[PDB]
Amino acid sequence: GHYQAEAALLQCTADTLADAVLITTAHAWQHQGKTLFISRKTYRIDGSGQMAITVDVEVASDTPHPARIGLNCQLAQVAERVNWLGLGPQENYPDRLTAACFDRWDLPLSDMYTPYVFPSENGLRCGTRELNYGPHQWRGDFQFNISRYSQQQLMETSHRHLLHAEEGTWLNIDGFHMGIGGDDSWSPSVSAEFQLSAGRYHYQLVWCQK
Amino acid sequence: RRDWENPGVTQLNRLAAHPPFASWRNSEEARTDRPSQQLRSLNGEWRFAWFPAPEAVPESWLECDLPEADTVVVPSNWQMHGYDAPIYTNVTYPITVNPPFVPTENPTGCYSLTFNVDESWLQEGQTRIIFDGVNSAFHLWCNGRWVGYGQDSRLPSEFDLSAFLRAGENRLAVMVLRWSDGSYLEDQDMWRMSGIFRDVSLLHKPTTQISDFHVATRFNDDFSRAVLEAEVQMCGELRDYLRVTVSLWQGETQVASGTAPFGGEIIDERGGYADRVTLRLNVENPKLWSAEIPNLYRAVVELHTADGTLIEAEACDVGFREVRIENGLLLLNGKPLLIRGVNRHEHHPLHGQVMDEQTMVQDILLMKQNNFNAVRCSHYPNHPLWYTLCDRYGLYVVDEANIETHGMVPMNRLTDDPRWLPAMSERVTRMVQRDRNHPSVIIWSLGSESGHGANHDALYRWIKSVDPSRPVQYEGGGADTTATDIICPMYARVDEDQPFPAVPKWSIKKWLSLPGETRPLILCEYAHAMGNSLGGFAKYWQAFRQYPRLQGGFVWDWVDQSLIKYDENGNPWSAYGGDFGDTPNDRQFCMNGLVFADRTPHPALTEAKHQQQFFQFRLSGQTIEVTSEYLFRHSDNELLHWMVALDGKPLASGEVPLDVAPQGKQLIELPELPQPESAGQLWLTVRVVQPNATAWSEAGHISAWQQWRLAENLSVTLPAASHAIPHLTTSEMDFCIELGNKRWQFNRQSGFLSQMWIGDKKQLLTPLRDQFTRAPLDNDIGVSEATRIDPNAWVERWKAAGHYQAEAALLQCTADTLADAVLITTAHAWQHQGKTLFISRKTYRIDGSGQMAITVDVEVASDTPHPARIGLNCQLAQVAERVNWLGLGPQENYPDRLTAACFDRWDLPLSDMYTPYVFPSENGLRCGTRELNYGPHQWRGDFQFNISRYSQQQLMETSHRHLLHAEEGTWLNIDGFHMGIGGDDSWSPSVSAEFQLSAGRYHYQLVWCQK
Ligand SMILES: OC[C@@H]1[C@H](O)[C@H](O)[C@@H](O)c2nnnn21
Ligand SMILES: [Mg+2]
Ligand SMILES: [Mg+2]
Ligand code: NA
Ligand code: NA
Repeated sequence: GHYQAEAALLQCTADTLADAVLITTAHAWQHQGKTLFISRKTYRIDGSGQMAITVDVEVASDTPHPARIGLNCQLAQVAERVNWLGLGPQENYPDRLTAACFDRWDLPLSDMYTPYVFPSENGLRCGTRELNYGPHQWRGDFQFNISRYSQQQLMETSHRHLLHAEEGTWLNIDGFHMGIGGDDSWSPSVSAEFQLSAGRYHYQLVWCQK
Repeated sequence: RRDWENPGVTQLNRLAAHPPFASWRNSEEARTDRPSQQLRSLNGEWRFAWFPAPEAVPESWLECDLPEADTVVVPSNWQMHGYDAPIYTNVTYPITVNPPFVPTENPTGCYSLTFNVDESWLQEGQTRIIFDGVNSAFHLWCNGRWVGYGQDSRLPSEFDLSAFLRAGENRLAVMVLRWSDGSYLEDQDMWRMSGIFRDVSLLHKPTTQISDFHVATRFNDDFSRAVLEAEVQMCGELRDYLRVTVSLWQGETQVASGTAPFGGEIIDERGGYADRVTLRLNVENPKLWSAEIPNLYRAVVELHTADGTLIEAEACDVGFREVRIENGLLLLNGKPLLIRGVNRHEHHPLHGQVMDEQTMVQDILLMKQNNFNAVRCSHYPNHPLWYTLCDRYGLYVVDEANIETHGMVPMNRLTDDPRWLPAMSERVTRMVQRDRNHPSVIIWSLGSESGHGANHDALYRWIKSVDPSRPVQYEGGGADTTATDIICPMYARVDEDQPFPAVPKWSIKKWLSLPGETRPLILCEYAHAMGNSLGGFAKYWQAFRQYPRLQGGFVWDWVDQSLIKYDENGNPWSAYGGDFGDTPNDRQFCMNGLVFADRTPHPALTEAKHQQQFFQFRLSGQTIEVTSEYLFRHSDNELLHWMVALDGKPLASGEVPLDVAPQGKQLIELPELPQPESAGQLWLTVRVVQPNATAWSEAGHISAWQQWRLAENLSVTLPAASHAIPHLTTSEMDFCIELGNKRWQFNRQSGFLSQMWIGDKKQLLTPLRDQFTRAPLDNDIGVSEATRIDPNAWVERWKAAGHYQAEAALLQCTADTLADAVLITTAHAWQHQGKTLFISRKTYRIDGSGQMAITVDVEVASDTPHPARIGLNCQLAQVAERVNWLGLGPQENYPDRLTAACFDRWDLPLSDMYTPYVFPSENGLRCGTRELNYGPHQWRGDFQFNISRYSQQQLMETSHRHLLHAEEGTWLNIDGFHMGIGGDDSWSPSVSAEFQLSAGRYHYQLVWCQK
């Protein structure tokens, strides 16, 4: 029920600090009264205007390990370039990132999308410490992709040529991402060390407008 | 003549070696293995006097006793009585390297004994004396006259005394030299002792006698039919009326018998052996011998006259088993063995190297109960009873020649020298000549750590030629030379290659498939069990299991070679190298055991027991699939015991008998498990139990166990909104958080929780601070010393980068008041010579319910040696009697050594949370702990911890356990992450990459409350 699971709100508080406001949330994702994922966050916005996101996810031991643990959102902005400090320049995933080098990379947006004839998840870059898009900047230690196509659209489209640019830009930021397999394409082939099975996962982001 | 400095003379007038004799004069006695009148022990009180060299022995000592001499027990090592210091040395010879010479100052032991000999023993027949072991060489006198000389301190020297003894009163004089040319061949890694340390006896044989006998068993294709073959040899005057009968009994039934006159078959142009006979008996459906079922038969060899009159009878146990290598596998009775072995030195903490029945029985039961099935005699032939015991209890033995020349440069200097061939050959040939009849001996070994030389090649072939029933192995000169049937490396890693020039240690999985290689691989020494070790043990056993030609190994080693010393109060403490004045020495390197000298198990032993299980399990749906790794036995004394528990609390249990064929499967369906309501993780635990006592275990003995995570219901129900709200008190010095009676002090200048209060009772003695180090284990130290630094060992990389000299520099301390809690945010940087090693960013969150939530986020500089741990520590004032925890236990367990541990609720006395490693190090950690309870305190999270009355600093600074003092209060280390412990070897880094803390950024969270 990973595709069907809906967030239930457990907690949502606000506090005023000396130099910041702190928002504290907690969600459960459930399916048939089974809890799959719990997501405990904090958001810390201070006088500098930086948003310090902290995410703490729990994953039921008996659910099949997730494909990723991350945040997504559709940005209004449509910028021409993408600029990041991390593994690149090409698409790279956890079990396929030896070819990529760590450096400051600047590409056009269309280079962040891989035109696989059969549409799927694509264009992830790993080991990213800084991501720049238009006015936005995310800092931390994550994996991300950024394209004009939602995961939903990719999932529902059987051919690349039938895909259409969505209004705004879809950003996928992941603390963690499952490996991609390949040993074959007819049985589970993602090796154990690239499966998201730790049970509890942590990642922290900082979102500013520089 | 100085025979002890001449390797061409290894004995004078010594009698031919042969298997165990008893010279029974009664068939039944021989059959039932009763004591024999013709075998008298001379063990007991002797007269001994020490000397500094032989030239200092007064010539009167041959003739009559020395008044200065003391009365001491024999056997013994005279080092254990205090006459000189036992020397511990590993590689470097205890003497100057100058072959064949020894030091002029040669500690000489003078043994004498006045004793009776009966009239009937001299009127006719032969009377010999037997010294089962004498270290390292000796001359023998009897009633003043000289008898002979003998070397090789691990095989029995025998001399014919017939013409020396007189009726009634007799006197032996045995001058024993500590050092001889033999000592060049005796460079094993152990204490270097001496004296008459094995049995002494008198054997009376008739003039016409059985002088030797060999037993062999050949089989058909399926082992339903067998021929036993006994060659019997004699000394004395041959006679046309002489006869031999070889009779095979199983228990009390006689299964087969053969009688024949002497006169062998024609062997060449000159005829045959007139003084020999071979008896061939058929045996249908023989009960086959194995470590699984040691079915023994009994062979009686009767020398007697045609008319019926018995002259004498000898006997041995016979196990029907075949040992061969075929298509690259070591088979026993057609089945490919999996060796769960161990090396075992002959060692006792009090008696030195003197062996006894009780200790050997002890060792075997311990080994067997811990799922061992094979032993290697490192590095010498054992006390003779040891083989009788392995024959009967069932252990596969590797019999090793008493040859080791580790100290030489190069290692094969003597073993490649033809002038050393003679000395070496006697050390091999006499081993085979003594031990070839024991079913437990499955493999002969040519010795240890003596490089590779043509002498090895010659002897290897010798064995193959004389005894083709057993494979031959030898490690030296690369572990895969032309002198070994089995690739038997020492400390070869599972995945990692170690490509040393000339003599590389390849990864065992790669080693097998090198171009042209076809033999089986069984490690002669692996998983160095020195102190807190055996990390990475699971990797070997997974590898053994997957690879058919990886057939196991022998762990190093069984028992710590620590000796007993006493302080001023007569209190006993365990001692190692250098503790006797002995120098140069290799300090703690003698204690590599899975057990302490007194046979107390190290935490490492249980890891072995688990990994070496004979039953393998998988879980699919709710089906348990039990797989038997037994080769011959059915699971005829086992029943499976499962239970399902939610965070410690038992929900359901069952009991199903086991009925698996060797190599077979059994499917077991768990009933519908009643799905519980409340949050937490369900855990299934199976364990295999033996309902009945056996020769080796008590009733109810657990032989195997495993766990799986079943369902988990994550926790989704908010904690009920607090009644009260904590109060902050600001101060230029402190932040003080109060709530009810409870108080929390955060020193604003250090940045740590300095003190906690319950009413007016102090909790903390030292404040709660991060810790990124541990007290170096042996595998952390390696071979690094004060005078010889090895910059590559873990302890030294940590030292040089300042991990131990690092001081916390406060970056940030702030307090904030929330709706229902107080929030402290702290930040620290640890530095050294201006290099930031670690950054620690924490938050403490104290709510109305009186629960404190710590959030730790550590950074580690990529270029600093990966830290030994990432955690928190403090000294609690409280000292309680118990420790209660929800996590892996019950015994000590580390990340790369936690497979044997089970998740459950564990209650133990505080004392059991400390492990008395003789050299103290970081110890007692338990992993995957979700809840810890100490007195009033409770910590929750997902962490590792250890808890004791010794600080990390004390354990670090103290050399022996007996010098540790309990400190005020209780020290607690709570690790978010802990480095592995290594142990593939103990002389280079051995912590596998996946167990080093290299992530860079680490996260853990705690909840601290007083329940
Ligand atoms: O416990 C030290 C061990 C032990 O002496 C072994 O017999 C030998 O293979 C060795 N080589 N280097 N260190 N060792
Ligand atoms: Mg000699
Ligand atoms: Mg050695
Ligand atoms: Na194997
Ligand atoms: Na050793």
